[PDB]
Amino acid sequence: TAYTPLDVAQAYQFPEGLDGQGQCIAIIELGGGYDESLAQYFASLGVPAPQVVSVSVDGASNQPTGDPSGPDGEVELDIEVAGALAPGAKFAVYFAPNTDAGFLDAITTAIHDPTLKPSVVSISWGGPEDSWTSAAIAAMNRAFLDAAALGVTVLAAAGDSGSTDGEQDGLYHVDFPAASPYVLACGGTRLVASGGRIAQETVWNDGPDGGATGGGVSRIFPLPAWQEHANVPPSANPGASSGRGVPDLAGNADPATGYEVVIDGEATVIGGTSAVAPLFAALVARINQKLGKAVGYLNPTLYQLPADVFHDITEGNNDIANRAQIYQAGPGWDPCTGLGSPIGVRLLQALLP
Ligand SMILES: [Ca+2]
Repeated sequence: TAYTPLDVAQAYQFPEGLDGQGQCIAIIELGGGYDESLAQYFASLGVPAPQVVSVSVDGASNQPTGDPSGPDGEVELDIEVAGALAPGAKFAVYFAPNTDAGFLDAITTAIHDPTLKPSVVSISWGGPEDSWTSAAIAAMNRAFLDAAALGVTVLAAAGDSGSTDGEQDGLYHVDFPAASPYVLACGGTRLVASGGRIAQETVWNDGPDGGATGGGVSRIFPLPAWQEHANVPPSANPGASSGRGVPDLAGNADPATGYEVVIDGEATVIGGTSAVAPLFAALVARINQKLGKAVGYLNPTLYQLPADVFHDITEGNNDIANRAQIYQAGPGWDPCTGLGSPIGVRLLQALLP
């Protein structure tokens, strides 16, 4: 199976009549490029190609490498998914070197950008939280904090290597920046839909060889107040305390039921949690447009909303390391899919004045 991004937005009942006009979505990139074949693809979808402007950071810039398996794959997937679904939005793509500094610097640049003022920041890059310097973590978090104060929604993909996050030391790890309490962490599912109805939605897990959604409990960031009613367990690692549970929301990421994109001029099908942050970023822009105001930092509200605002995933696990089924999805918040997939019209309604 394959879907267009529009197929997936209908399953998730995105609000109609809204295309993100008046909103600017920042997308962070740590490599590659795109070619402005993007218009071609949006044409093929029957939607207008939005305005896309690239921004140089720390000397880096829009430079496609030709390899659909390199960063170009991340960049164009990111732009195609949010752009297809928020085509009235303006797209600001910040290119920075793939490092500690560049990543921080691209995020700080976007958030504070006085020309383009994105109201949403989508991120599809990261690494095990335990892999980041102390200083990069703190800096990254204060950047997110600054985003919340400016009414900017920051969304991050939770990872494509299951509960172990590609670390082969035998322990469970969560990815950063999705582990930041100030980020909307986006995990992944396997979606079977049609007629705009969800027939089946389960944890994305294609074992060691095909990826799984990241998800779990942070051993660096404390359980936030607003997560206290979400039955987050302690980290499964020995001795581990209470910590921020990852993720908050989840959506179609299984490449087996993936997104029809064009990458480096080739038609192909792709998944990963990489696509879910751009997906919900478009959701949030349509909502800001309807409301006339940026919703900014959403995690405290989301965990206070009625549960029926979300489609709950309750089956499956994100373990690709062993047979212990860590972690398992369940009724309500769980460490594979968080609150579940958002029901667009219901999320907008809950937030209307
Ligand atoms: Ca659940």
